[PDB]
Amino acid sequence: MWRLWKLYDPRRVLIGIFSWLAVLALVIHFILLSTDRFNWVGGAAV
Amino acid sequence: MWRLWKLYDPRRVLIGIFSWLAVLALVIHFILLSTDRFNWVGGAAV
Amino acid sequence: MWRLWKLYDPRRVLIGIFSWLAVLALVIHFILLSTDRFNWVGGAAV
Amino acid sequence: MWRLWKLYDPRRVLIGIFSWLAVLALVIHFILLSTDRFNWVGGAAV
Amino acid sequence: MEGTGALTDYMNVAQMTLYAFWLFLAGLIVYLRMEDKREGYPLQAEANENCNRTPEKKLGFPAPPSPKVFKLADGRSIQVPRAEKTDYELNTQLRAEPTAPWDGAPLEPTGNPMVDGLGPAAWAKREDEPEVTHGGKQKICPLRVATEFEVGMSRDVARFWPEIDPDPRGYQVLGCDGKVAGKIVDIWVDRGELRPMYLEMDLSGVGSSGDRVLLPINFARVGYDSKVRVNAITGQQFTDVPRLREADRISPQEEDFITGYFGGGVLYAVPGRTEPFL
Amino acid sequence: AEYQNIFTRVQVRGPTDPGVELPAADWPRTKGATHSWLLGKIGDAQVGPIYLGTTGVMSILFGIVSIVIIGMNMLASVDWSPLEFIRQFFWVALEPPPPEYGLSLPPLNDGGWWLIAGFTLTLSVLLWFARTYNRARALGLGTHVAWAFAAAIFLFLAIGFIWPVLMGSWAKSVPFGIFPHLDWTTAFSLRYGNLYYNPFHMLSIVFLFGSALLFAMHGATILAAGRYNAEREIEQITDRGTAAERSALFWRWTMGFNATMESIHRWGYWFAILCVITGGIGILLTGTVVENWYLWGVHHGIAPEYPEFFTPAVDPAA
Amino acid sequence: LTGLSDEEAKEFHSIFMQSFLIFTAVAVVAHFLAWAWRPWIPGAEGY
Amino acid sequence: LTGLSDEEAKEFHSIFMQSFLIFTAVAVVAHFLAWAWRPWIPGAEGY
Amino acid sequence: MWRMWKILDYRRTVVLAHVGMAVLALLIHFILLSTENFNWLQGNPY
Amino acid sequence: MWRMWKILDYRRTVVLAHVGMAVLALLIHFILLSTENFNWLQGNPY
Amino acid sequence: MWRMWKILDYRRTVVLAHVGMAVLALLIHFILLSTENFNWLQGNPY
Amino acid sequence: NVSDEEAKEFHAMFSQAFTVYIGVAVVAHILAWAWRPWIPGDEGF
Amino acid sequence: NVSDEEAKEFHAMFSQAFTVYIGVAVVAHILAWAWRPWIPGDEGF
Amino acid sequence: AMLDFEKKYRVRGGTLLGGDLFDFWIGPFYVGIFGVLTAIFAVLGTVLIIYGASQDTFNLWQISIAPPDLSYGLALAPMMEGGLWQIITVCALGAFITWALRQAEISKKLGMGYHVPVAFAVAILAYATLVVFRPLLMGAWGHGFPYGILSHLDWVSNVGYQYLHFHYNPAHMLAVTFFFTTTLALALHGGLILSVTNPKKGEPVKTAEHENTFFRDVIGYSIGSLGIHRLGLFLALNAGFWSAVCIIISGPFWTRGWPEWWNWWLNVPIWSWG
Ligand code: BCL
Ligand code: BCL
Ligand code: BCL
Ligand code: BCL
Ligand SMILES: CC[C@H]1c2cc3[nH]c4c(c3C)C(=O)[C@H](C(=O)OC)c4c3nc(cc4[nH]c(cc(n2)[C@@H]1C)c(C(C)=O)c4C)[C@@H](C)[C@@H]3CCC(=O)OC/C=C(/C)CCC[C@H](C)CCC[C@H](C)CCCC(C)C
Ligand SMILES: CC[C@H]1c2cc3[nH]c4c(c3C)C(=O)[C@H](C(=O)OC)c4c3nc(cc4[nH]c(cc(n2)[C@@H]1C)c(C(C)=O)c4C)[C@@H](C)[C@@H]3CCC(=O)OC/C=C(/C)CCC[C@H](C)CCC[C@H](C)CCCC(C)C
Ligand SMILES: COC(C)(C)C/C=C/C(C)=C/C=C/C(C)=C/C=C/C(C)=C/C=C\C=C(C)\C=C\C=C(C)\C=C\C=C(C)\C=C\CC(C)(C)OC
Ligand SMILES: [Fe+3]
Ligand SMILES: [Mg+2]
Repeated sequence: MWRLWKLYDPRRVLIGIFSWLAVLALVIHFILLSTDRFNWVGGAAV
Repeated sequence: MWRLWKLYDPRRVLIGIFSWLAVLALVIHFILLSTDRFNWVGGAAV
Repeated sequence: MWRLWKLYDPRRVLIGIFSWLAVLALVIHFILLSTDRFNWVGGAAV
Repeated sequence: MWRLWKLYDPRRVLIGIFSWLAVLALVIHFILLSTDRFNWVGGAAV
Repeated sequence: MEGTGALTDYMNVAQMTLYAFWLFLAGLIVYLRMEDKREGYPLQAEANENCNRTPEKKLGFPAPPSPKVFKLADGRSIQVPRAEKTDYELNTQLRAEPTAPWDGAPLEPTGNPMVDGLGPAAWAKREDEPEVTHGGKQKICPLRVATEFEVGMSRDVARFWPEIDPDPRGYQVLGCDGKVAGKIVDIWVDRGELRPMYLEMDLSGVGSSGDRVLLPINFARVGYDSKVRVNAITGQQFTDVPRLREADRISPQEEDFITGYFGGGVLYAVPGRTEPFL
Repeated sequence: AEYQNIFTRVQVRGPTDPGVELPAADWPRTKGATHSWLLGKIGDAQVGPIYLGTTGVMSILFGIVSIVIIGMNMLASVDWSPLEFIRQFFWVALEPPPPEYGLSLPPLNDGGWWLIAGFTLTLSVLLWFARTYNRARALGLGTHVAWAFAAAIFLFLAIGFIWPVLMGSWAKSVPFGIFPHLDWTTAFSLRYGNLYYNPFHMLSIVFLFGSALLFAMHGATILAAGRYNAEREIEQITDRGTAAERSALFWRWTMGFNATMESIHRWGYWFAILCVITGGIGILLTGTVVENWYLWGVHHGIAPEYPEFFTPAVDPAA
Repeated sequence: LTGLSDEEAKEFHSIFMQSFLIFTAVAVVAHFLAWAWRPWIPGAEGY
Repeated sequence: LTGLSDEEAKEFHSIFMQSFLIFTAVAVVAHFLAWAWRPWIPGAEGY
Repeated sequence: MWRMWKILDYRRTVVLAHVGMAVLALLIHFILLSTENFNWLQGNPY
Repeated sequence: MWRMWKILDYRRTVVLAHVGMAVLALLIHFILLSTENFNWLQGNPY
Repeated sequence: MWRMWKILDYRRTVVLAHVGMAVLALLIHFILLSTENFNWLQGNPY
Repeated sequence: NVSDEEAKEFHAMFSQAFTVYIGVAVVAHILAWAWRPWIPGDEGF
Repeated sequence: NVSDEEAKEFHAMFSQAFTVYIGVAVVAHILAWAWRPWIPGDEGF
Repeated sequence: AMLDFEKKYRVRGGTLLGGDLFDFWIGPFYVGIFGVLTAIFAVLGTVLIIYGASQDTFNLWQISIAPPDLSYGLALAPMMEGGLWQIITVCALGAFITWALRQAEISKKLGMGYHVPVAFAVAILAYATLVVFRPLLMGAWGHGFPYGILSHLDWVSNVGYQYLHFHYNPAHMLAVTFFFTTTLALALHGGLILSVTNPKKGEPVKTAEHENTFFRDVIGYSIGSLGIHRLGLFLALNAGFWSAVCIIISGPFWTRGWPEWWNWWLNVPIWSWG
């Protein structure tokens, strides 16, 4: 699987992953905020 | 019927089929969801 | 302070200052005309 | 940590810092002016 | 504030989606600004512009990106910004003197600015090899060597209503003062854009009938009276228009020389053009 | 008295151009290409040839079926009268399903023809995207034009397909008509409280107005620098001439900053697609996460407050 | 024609038919399960 | 100035830290004055 | 008729037929779905 | 983990980290300000 | 603190200071005019 | 292109700034938790 | 760059204006506070 | 600081007024006499706007400098009842006109044509239609739009609905078509240039023959490198011009609902069919 890094630039892949992780982490955190159950700052009661 | 690949690029046919299969599968799955009978995620009763 | 003119061209500062003074004089005269107490042509009473 | 001034041009860092410091100070002062508790020139009671 | 889309007591999805685009737009503006700085950067800060009295390179915000490499069809790779174009600009000695010693003062040309290359007469450093088309033919070429081209898009229009489909070959060339400089003897066409780029003309009116010179089509007013009027330069100034190294070919450098010279006449053709209305 | 570079005065006609040769797997181009004097006044005079490939032909077939379905329903709506069709040309349409059908398949004459016409039109634009994509690749170009078109399709699909699906009814989608789809545009703004207060509608307008502004600037700049062969922009990008220098210097001296010959096309490219991308996003947000854009604007403190000028109306049913 | 010889074309054709048949074989089993769940051919009175 | 030496970089940093500390110290004094006016950390019940 | 392929290009004709029949097959299936008597998913009485 | 600087340009990363953390820090402070339980300026009951 | 002018160009800093302070001086004067207790032109009771 | 020695020097000043930033951030979160815990219970805050 | 003398000359020029500008600003603020203090109490102004 | 090729262009002359007195650069900006005028007008208008903000609110979106009432007619209003809007309007017109005149001097100094100032004059014409020409024809300066980011959107909304359906305005339909067409033309032109000069990685930069071939392959016609810039300027300027036409005929030349304007089409004797 190490051959992958000769097909693709390691820097380019890492930036793509890190940007993907950042955007996904923001989306999930805000998805939880939209829900009533998982809004931690809202202090809802389950 | 092997002379098709003499006439047609095997790669370009494969993209043609894959796009047709992807579009058709999405449309058929969407139509079933629109129905009140085959909407499996909606769990409608017969 | 006379060495300031060894750094800035006299003409460019004269244009800058005269433009600033023209703008500032107009703004203050106009701001006074907006206020009733200092609208001399408006002639409001104290 | 002093190597920061070798990697970066000190002039560009100072402008970058002072741009942030000016903008941040303006943002914070304006936010306080928008509140009722900390709007000092508004003069609102607690 | 309740309902779908709510994120907090005040924040909602449409507000956060908007701030997501503000972040994307700010990043895009930075990227676009960096793309703007691939020609002409870093800035040359001349000695009179600084208190340290030494020339400096200024990057600006955002700083210029890494150099860009263009692969050319002939088999070359050119790195942008080009080294020789910058090297030429920062090594030539202008035949002009600033009107005042401080930075921002305009330059006053000493010699003839039209031939020295100052202001509107300035030319860029370009390659001296004439361009070629994708097929391999000479890109810009006169009609004599490019026999597949005929003047006039429509034969019927050029035949029965020749005013709006003119054939300027054989017309007279008039300067900005009405001086008859010469006569058009050929049309140069671009094989890539299929357009007349230049009007070759003899200098019979102000020189010899065998001296050829190129008049850019965008500097020429082709009238309905078998005349071509050049408001850019005086009829006598046609004699100093830069000449082609080869009589049948023109290079990108030569194109800048010729268009630069005629552009120099916007300010320097006659006395008073460089002066204000009042 | 100077040449304004508005119309081409002298024209030259060579042989008709077959075009750059394609790889030996694409369909032959058509053999019909002519030269028009009128089009040569503005730009290139050659009309044709055109490429017809697999995706190009299939897109036409889907597009024709969409246009036939729309046209026949329009003609049937005026009782097959060509005279009434001309009279009602701007008013006729193919109406979407009524709200009672939701996202299900409606009967043909109760929104079914609309859904079929919308489906085939979507297929034709999707295939046209692939056609534009393949033509750029066949000539060895970038796919910027195809992706700019894909951004347009996003707003097309957001308005007509994605947003109605999110709302759960085909009725919210737009009819195939001239004045009827303007009525949909207005009713959309009326229903959701003044779409002027949608921030992405504001942004989409910024880039729409900025696109016309940019092309006005760039078009005028290139025409003004046409004396120095500025319209040959590829050469000016790989080999910066004086036209690129003057164009860059014109705007630098004007507004302090400037682009390059290549970079101004990036600015114009992104302004055009951001107009359509932000527009699509704003349409997706309304109805789904914002009910009333004015009330949302009041909530975020952007709605201006006006002093009294009249006696305010009071709702009798309040 | 494309840059394929007879052996290349015949080699592709065999794999194409195998891939088509395996794809169709899965699709048939999928439809048999779907029919077992809910048939999609109604009678004269409907479902 | 762009290619600073180690000695000049070290001396720039020393002044940079002193200037930063003075700027911070003035800010901290400002915050104690601001806290005396109206505290900005509410209790459980609020202000 | 075997001589049809000396007039029409067989390579292009096969593609035209396939994309052409794709449009027609999709259209007819959609029309039947948009009718009460032949929507097999809706299963209306006949 | 110092090999991260052969793949990533350190000078570019530090500037991007500061700008990225400025954005994140401003966002999170503003998220707390939009809430009622954690808006320290308003001081709602907890 | 004369070492500042070996780093920052004194000529451009002075112009930056004057323009920047012009905006700030106008901004603060306008802020006071917006208030009730510090608008000297309106002269509301303190 | 960039040697090992510069990578060590880049990482040394990176680790120092990371440690100081993380150290202050941890204390800030402890102070924020002491003010108002942000994880609700079953019945809320 | 600039010499020690030119840097000191600039700073002497800067110190003249800074003192006068801060002196007027300080006097202006003393007068402004004597007119209407801008820090409200718990009951307001 | 200057671009590395900028030095040979910073020459003297080309001004319309001011001449040697104002012919200089401050940083990258050319000043000229009209630069001093446009700076004076710009700062004066902005500071007056900020003063108007101080008297109402400092919220960036809610700042609004509203024109006077229609009851004032063409008379100058008191400062806080629309007079400030009138002063800012003449400052903005002065700023815009001096801006285009400054571009003319820059165009002449660089040997360029006056296409940019003339194209900008179309935008100035549209603005002058909104605040001068249409208010003059209707007889009151109060018909102009307020100077506010969000308040002038309410003005556009209400003015558009004064004719009950502004989409049916024929000149507005044409102007919108030009606006939509120019951004389509811009996306095509911007993309085509980028596609040629930034092709698939590895391939060389393509030529002008590829540009013509691509669009003739897609739609069967290519307008050329010169035609597209003429077309882009044409579409953008017609968008500007027909925008002015659509608003100038709304109220001075049409007081009814815009859909009613199409009644002439419905009564054409050719296709009345009744
Ligand atoms: C009363 C009316 C409302 C209003 C209601 C709406 C609604 C609803 C919408 C907009 C949208 C927009 N509005 Mg608005 N808008 C208002 C007032 C304005 C004003 C103004 C000065 O008053 C302006 C400048 C705008 C401008 C805009 C644009 C920014 C945006 C449209 C972008 C676009 O180019 O779409 C045109 C381009 C497309 C739709 C994509 C085209 C691509 C497809 C693929 C084309 C296929 C062609 C096809 C194959 C041809 C053959 C088909 C057959 C022949 C049938 N609006 C007021 C507030 N507005 C749109 C938007 O994006 O919202 C944010 C939108 O949905
Ligand atoms: C006097 C010296 C300078 C200074 C010199 C340095 C040096 C040297 C470094 C820092 C670093 C940091 N400094 Mg500092 N810094 C100063 C004082 C401060 C102050 C302050 C209040 O005084 C703050 C809040 C900060 C904040 C920060 C953080 C951005 C970072 C903390 C460690 C870290 O790596 O984050 C951890 C988090 C991340 C690494 C990722 C954060 C993700 C965010 C959301 C987006 C980042 C995008 C990412 C960079 C993408 C990379 C892509 C490729 C580059 C292409 N600095 C002063 C002004 N600072 C370090 C740093 O930034 O390294 C990267 C570092 O090496
Ligand atoms: C006598 C000849 C000249 C003159 C010669 C000099 C000389 C020599 C010097 C000055 C300097 C100054 N002069 Mg002077 N000056 C003159 C007469 C005046 C008069 C007057 C009415 O007579 C005034 C009010 C001033 C004012 C000033 C100050 C700008 C400055 C001193 C403060 C300082 O050190 O700033 C320092 C503060 C900064 C550098 C911070 C920069 C601020 C940045 C721009 C951030 C501000 C952001 C802003 C708030 C944004 C607004 C909000 C928006 C909504 C975004 N001068 C005359 C015209 N003057 C000194 C100077 O400028 O040094 C730098 C200096 O050396
Ligand atoms: C109820 C609302 C109505 C409607 C009512 C109106 C009204 C009222 C108007 C329009 C106008 C327009 N409408 Mg409409 N319109 C509607 C729906 C739409 C839709 C849509 C998708 O539904 C679209 C695309 C449009 C599009 C349009 C355009 C044709 C036109 C706006 C462009 C323009 O005026 O250029 C003109 C451009 C300018 C005037 C800009 C001027 C530029 C100046 C000279 C320069 C300023 C420089 C600046 C100060 C610099 C700042 C400082 C620097 C940044 C530092 N409308 C709905 C149905 N519409 C306007 C129009 O055509 O009038 C001209 C107009 O008045
Ligand atoms: C960035 C967003 C902007 C944008 C971009 C954009 N549009 C694009 C593109 C791009 C980048 C393309 O590449 C593509 C194109 O081809 O441009 C030339 C296109 C395009 N944008 C178009 C339209 C369009 N764009 C619009 C908008 C916009 N386009 C935005 C403003 C709009 C508006 C405002 O509503 C419209 C209407 C098309 C002209 C074209 C996409 C063409 C397409 O999808 O074709 C297939 C669709 C059909 C309906 C098929 C039609 C088939 C014919 C009816 C056949 C005729 C019969 C017969 C074959 C003819 C011969 C007759 C015989 C008798 C001989
Ligand atoms: C006519 C075709 C399109 C066009 C063309 C066009 N615009 C142009 C040009 C051209 C050719 C320029 O050369 C010129 C330029 O230099 O652009 C960079 C410009 C320009 N078009 C601009 C903006 C602009 N163009 C617009 C529209 C358009 N411009 C058309 C769609 C719009 C819209 C639709 O809203 C705007 C906002 C500027 C970036 C610039 C001209 C800038 C200028 O003259 O600035 C002078 C200095 C100032 C700071 C202005 C101060 C003015 C007043 C003193 C204060 C403000 C008064 C105003 C009434 C406030 C209004 C606020 C509310 C409406 C929110
Ligand atoms: C009689 O006429 C003849 C035959 C002679 C020819 C004449 C034809 C004429 C005159 C045609 C006229 C056409 C006109 C005027 C058309 C006007 C069109 C306009 C203005 C359209 C504007 C907007 C329309 C939009 C945006 C529609 C969007 C619809 C979409 C995106 C639909 C998507 C639908 C999908 C994807 C369907 C999916 C089906 C599935 C399977 C998912 O459903 C279960
Ligand atoms: Fe261009
Ligand atoms: Mg309707």
